[PDB]
Amino acid sequence: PTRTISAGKVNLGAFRTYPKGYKPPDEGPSEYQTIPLNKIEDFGVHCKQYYALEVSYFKSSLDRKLLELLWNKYWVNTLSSSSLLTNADYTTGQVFDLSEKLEQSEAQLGRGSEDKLAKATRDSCKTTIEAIHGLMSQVIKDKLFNQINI
Amino acid sequence: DNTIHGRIDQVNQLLELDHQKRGGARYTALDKWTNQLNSLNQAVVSKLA
Amino acid sequence: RQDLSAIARTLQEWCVGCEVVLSGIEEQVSRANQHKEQQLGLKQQIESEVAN
Amino acid sequence: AEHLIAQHSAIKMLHSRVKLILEYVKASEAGEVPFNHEILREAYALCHCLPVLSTDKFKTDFYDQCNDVGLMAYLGTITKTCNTMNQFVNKFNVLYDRQ
Amino acid sequence: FSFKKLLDQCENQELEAPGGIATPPVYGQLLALYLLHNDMNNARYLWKRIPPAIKSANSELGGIWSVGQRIWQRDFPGIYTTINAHQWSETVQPIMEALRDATRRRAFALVSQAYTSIIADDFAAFVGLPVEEAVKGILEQGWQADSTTRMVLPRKPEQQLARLTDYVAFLEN
Amino acid sequence: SALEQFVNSVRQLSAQGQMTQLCELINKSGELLAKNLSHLDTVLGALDVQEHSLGVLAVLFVKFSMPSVPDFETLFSQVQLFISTCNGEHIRYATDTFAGLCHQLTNALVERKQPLRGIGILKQAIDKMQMNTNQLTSIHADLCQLCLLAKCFKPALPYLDVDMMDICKENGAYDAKHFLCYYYYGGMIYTGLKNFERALYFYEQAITTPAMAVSHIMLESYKKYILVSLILLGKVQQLPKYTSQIVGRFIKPLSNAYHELAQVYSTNNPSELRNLVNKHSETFTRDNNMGLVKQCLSSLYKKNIQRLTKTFLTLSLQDMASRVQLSGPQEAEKYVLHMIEDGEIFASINQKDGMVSFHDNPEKYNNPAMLHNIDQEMLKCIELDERLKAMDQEITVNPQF
Amino acid sequence: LISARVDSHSKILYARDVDQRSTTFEKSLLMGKEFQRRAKAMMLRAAVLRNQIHVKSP
Repeated sequence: PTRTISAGKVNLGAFRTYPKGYKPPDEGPSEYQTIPLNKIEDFGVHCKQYYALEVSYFKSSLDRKLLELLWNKYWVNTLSSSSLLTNADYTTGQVFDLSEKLEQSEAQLGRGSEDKLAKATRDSCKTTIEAIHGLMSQVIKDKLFNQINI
Repeated sequence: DNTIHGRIDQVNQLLELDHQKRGGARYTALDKWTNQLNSLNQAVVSKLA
Repeated sequence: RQDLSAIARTLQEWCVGCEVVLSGIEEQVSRANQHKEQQLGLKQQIESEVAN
Repeated sequence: AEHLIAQHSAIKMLHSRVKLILEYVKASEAGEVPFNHEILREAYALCHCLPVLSTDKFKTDFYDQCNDVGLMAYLGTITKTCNTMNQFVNKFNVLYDRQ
Repeated sequence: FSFKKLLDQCENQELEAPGGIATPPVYGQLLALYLLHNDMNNARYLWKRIPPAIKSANSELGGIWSVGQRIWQRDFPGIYTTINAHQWSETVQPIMEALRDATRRRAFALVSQAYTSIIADDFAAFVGLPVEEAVKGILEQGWQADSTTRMVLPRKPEQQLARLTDYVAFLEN
Repeated sequence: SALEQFVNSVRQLSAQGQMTQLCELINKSGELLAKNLSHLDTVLGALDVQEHSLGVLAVLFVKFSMPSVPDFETLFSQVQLFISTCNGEHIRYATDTFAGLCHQLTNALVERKQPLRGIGILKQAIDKMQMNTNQLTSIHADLCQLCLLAKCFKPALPYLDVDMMDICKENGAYDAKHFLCYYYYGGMIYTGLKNFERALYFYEQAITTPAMAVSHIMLESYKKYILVSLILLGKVQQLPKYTSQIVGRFIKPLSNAYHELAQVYSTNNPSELRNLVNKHSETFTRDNNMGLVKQCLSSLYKKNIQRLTKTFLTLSLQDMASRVQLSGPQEAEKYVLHMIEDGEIFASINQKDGMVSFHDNPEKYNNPAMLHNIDQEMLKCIELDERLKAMDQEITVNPQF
Repeated sequence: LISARVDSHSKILYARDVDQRSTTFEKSLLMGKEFQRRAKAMMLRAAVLRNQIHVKSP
């Protein structure tokens, strides 16, 4: 839910397990996701014990009609989002994890895996990009409703 | 004994209770991110010679 | 009745405001693509030099 | 491009509503279209609602938000530049140097 | 405003005209203008660049530097005393009055920030104006004046979207 | 006879293909050149005076005598006319004799008297030798040297403020001592303008230079590095691990008085630092840096006043005079007022009660000022990353290992 | 462990509360500055190692 809000895009996955002893095929596209360090070990241990299904969504004819008519008034809610403080704890949690990821990437360069810094850079990029998008909506609101005067 | 969350103002003879709590969790995470980025950039620059 | 124009004078000041914001996005979005594609193209040139 | 499209459509909807109300105002003032004390009175009440939040506390808070995202963006750009510097040095130590 | 343009013009004349050594009235203007911007590092190195021949022939130049010594030592009463000592019309005199006004603004802005409570005589000496004139001016401004102790209590006084798009364009690529 | 042919061979390469033969023509020149070159310079400005004039003038300065009788001033004006509107295009290939000409002009002006105008002309040559984001050309040192002798640092700053990448060589044309001189003289320029941040940076970059033998430029830059670090920072800034071994082996114990100065500075005692300054006064005056050590004494007093902010809020002027060791509240008020004006301390003066009130709250970080500051700092990091992208791309194009 | 300020005029010991935001911003901005200086330094180090600029022994 946290990433859904922060990214402005639904973060959902559908999965099915393999029976004990059964080996998966060559297939496994694996769309990249930032996994926090406290979870990455367990993720890696069990990632090949299941597979991901192709997810799609649907709505009814009435849902279609109602959602267009809902939009005729729901537009107001898009210009009053306030996403930066709704789930503020997520970005802080990610930064808290990012710092330990950067500690590990520093330890990798120290003496002597496959480029932890680039992974950490993509994570910090994603988190920052989401934060700037939040500010973009805030500035847009400031431009529309505050910079008008008498 | 940490039963009462606050402090005493002995001069004005009052008890200033602990209330001022905001989003301090972000600034601590940004603080550790800053420290780790400092040590990392030093270690990255250390590579060349 | 006479000063009614002032209401429109602010409404238009809001309209123009929207008309700026809208165009701003249209431009910024375009720039966000203009950079992306360019970078991709540049990457495709760097990647073509790996064969040499 | 995909993140500001919902805002662009919302602003377009607002701009349409604003234009329709503005055209009603001009039609009433110019004449021919029936004059209404009550509707134009509400349009006057709507005009006086702008700008929304011009208080100093809101300015401090808005700039607090902006500086927080700003500082975060600066630390993020630092991380990316730290990585670009690492790539460059890793390649430089191979081509221009013998490790 | 226009003094900065005359400074740049004098800075060009400093190297274009010589010849080895530049013109003495231009040296005088350059020195006094270097005092006007408070750039004492430029003024000290300009004075030491002057040959002893112009230093002896043009004593008025030494009279301009005598102000600089006081600016370097930060002795305000001495600055106001040294300003009102020499006369060099059209060349140095029209900018010395601008230096006097600038030193007055600098001293007033310093006292307004650095002091809570200051002796009226010290403040008058800091601004150059007499005690009565200074106390009158600050009471008209809004500073808390106190008699007997003779204390003055001073009162301390796309555009955005394009940048953000560039930041995201940087991070995302 | 031969001098009448070479000019005709310059016009043959003019507006054509390669000019490597012209580089060979300047390389050979004529060895035992005659005065006739001056006459050949009368009818030489056909296209843009060409590269021939560079060879002529370079030889004129290579003479080791005259260089153009007591009328050398005419030659100087000719050199000016060669740099100003003449300039050139293929200077990139003729860099050796060009930098050599600038070095000889600099050495001649240093050996003579006042080198003021020499700066004004040199900046143009530099402007035409560098590319766009500026390159570290040898002439950059000469300019500094000239403006360090003819006390005028003001027009030399635009070439010093840029943190230029890649040293311009092209057909040799570069020596380590020119790099060392540029950063040492540049460091002295920034020290003279009291810009201790860039000064410390420049001295640090002058020390980092790889070396097998110890040079006096490195010793003096190291001494001035310690002094500036004691002024700017509370202690001596650690030099990088990639600094030359000769620095820690030879330079460090040679400038022992400076580390002894830092050792006394660390005790936060002004009277003892005063005793040590009086002890090695002859050594400090011998290095010609007496003044920076007085600034170290004043910065120690400033450091002692700065340390009061961490413990006190409202402190008496007499208590400050007793703790910092200034003798009298008058000197304490002077020091505090100077420190507030220079933006070194965040305090206020109460004359009535004779108190100093420390605030220590410059900003709350809600101004747009910080927004513009962060935007500018981020743009500096973005500039740095784009430069690193260009360097990385340039390396990716080059052959594998 | 004492995080206080002494008010020697009125002889009162006031407890010091660290402004979280300002301290975080201050040290982050200073880290960015130190990072930029280290980057300029290594940029010049890359340039000297590329052009082989070094002091010869004899």
